[PDB]
Amino acid sequence: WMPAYACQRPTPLTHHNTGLSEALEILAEAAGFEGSEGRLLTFCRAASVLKALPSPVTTLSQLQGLPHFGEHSSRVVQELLEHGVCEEVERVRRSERYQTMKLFTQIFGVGVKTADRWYREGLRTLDDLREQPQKLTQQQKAGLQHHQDLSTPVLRSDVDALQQVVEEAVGQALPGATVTLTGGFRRGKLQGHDVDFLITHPKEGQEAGLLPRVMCRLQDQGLILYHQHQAFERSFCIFRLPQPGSWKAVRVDLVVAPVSQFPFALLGWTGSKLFQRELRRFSRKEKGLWLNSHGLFDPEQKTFFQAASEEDIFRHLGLEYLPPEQRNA
DNA sequence: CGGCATACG
DNA sequence: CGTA
DNA sequence: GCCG
Ligand SMILES: Cc1cn([C@H]2C[C@H](O)[C@@H](COP(=O)(O)OP(=O)(O)OP(=O)(O)O)O2)c(=O)[nH]c1=O
Ligand SMILES: [Ca+2]
Ligand SMILES: [Ca+2]
Ligand code: NA
Repeated sequence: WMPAYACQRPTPLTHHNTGLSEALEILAEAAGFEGSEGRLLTFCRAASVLKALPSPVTTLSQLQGLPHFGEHSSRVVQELLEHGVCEEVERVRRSERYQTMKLFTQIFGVGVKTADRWYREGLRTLDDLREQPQKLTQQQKAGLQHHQDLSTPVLRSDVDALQQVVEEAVGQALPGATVTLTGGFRRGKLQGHDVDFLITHPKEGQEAGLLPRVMCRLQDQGLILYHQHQAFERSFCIFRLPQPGSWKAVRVDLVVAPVSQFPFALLGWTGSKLFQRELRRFSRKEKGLWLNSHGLFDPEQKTFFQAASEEDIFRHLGLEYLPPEQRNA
């Protein structure tokens, strides 16, 4: 009925169990703030199972036989179904630890480990961080200065203008190179935390050295508020996006892949994050193959699969094809 | 109980 | 350590 | 936290 890996089932962007999945994802996020990747994964997988169901869960017995629902996740759903709230979830939501770890980890340049250290040092607010700026990396200073803009969602309707400026820079850097929108927007999201572009060229090898040339040109056009190099193949930058009478900062990721690897990079960067983790787990644990954003490796034959398309990759792995809009695990 | 995705900057 |  |  319900397979155990998220890559084995369609997961649409919008579904019939939103409130239940959001509660489980709070517990997932809190598990992550405490360093328990295992508990985070189970809560995320349980949430994702609900996203794949064809109708709302209305009674506890509808969880019977679903994967990733044991005593804990089932108790969470039960309380939500009976009372409209789950005490554990609310306790997490209002905890000082959760709220502060959430605030700090949302800063670009701050991960769970840094946030945790700052929390143990007694820091609680962004103004706390701004008072001692000498303790911040350059990346964190930019994340902190731009935090307000970066906390507002990027709209799908912003994306086309941004893709056009990136295409112009890419075209000058390397005529014939292409720009593909990936990430959540390619899965159909109408808003997202950042924009993801995948760049390649139809002649294998021509893309080598491309990304510094692209970044230089965008920086010369005045469009880059931050990037790490202001050789590489991924750039995590903050872009100047036009707005009425002004502009806002937005996060934009650029990645370059050779065309031979483009299907693997397209698959990886289109996500969702849980979908890719589950796909790589399935590949390795069920098929004996090692998957990443560069390729698919058979460690017995010591050979890489060639792929001309995402469809090829699903077929290699023995999985029914899922379009990007059904990869919202 | 072991395992939990897999990279690059 | 950060990032995807 | 859950699966196998
Ligand atoms: C963060 C992250 C992303 N990815 C891949 C899959 C993600 O869909 C893709 C883009 O990363 P994100 O931009 O972080 O996620 P997103 O585009 O799906 O969500 P949003 O709309 O909020 O911006 O990169 C991983 O494979 N592993 C990770 O840890
Ligand atoms: Ca994104
Ligand atoms: Ca991104
Ligand atoms: Na962060």
